[PDB]
Amino acid sequence: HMNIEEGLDLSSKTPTALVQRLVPSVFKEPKNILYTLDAREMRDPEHKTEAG
Amino acid sequence: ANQLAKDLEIMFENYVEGFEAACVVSRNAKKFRPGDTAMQRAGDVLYRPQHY
Repeated sequence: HMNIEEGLDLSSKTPTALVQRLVPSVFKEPKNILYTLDAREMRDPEHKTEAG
Repeated sequence: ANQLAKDLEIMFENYVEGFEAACVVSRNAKKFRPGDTAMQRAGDVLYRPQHY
């Protein structure tokens, strides 16, 4: 973005400073789900299938 | 005498007879495979009917 300046002679005027603004974009902490099945519970495959 | 080198001759593929539990009541008992997914769903208890 720029300043406007007025008149024909600008020798008294500060030129516009170019400012190279930057927008950050960042990952969150990863989101997870945890469950467990014991070696008895794993005998029924619907537990893994439905929990997945 | 003429002082030959001695060696250890170990036959690692051959075993002395050792000891064994006879297992004969288990050998003569009835054996049953009730089904693993079903026993999990049943909570590791099974029922069978007696005669009228």
